[PDB]
Amino acid sequence: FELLHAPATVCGPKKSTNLVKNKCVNFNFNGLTGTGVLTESNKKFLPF
Amino acid sequence: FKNLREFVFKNIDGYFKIYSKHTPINLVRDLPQGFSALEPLVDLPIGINITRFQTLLALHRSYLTPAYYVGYLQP
Repeated sequence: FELLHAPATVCGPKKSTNLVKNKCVNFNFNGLTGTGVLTESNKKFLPF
Repeated sequence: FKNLREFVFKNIDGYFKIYSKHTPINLVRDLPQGFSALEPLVDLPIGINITRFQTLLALHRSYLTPAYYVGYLQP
């Protein structure tokens, strides 16, 4: 392996837990951490 | 022709993204005064330092001898 100045391309995660909903817990969404109540939203998002 | 295609190339911090769009326009010679917001297409993580670039065209005659807009940016 090499650790030069370049973006990391290959690495594999491991399954830890299952999905949870509608109770205020901490989450790790694509490297973003936060805690909140998850509620379904009717807003339409852009595809990107 | 009711077909306008715009593309955006950027090269920062080892990440390469392309912003593309197809949209209909109706004017005799050049771009209209309309406004719309471009969308990204794909992210490429190789990140090569690009200095000179070339485009491609469609033509029939194989004469091998060995309308596009380009602008500059300011941060």
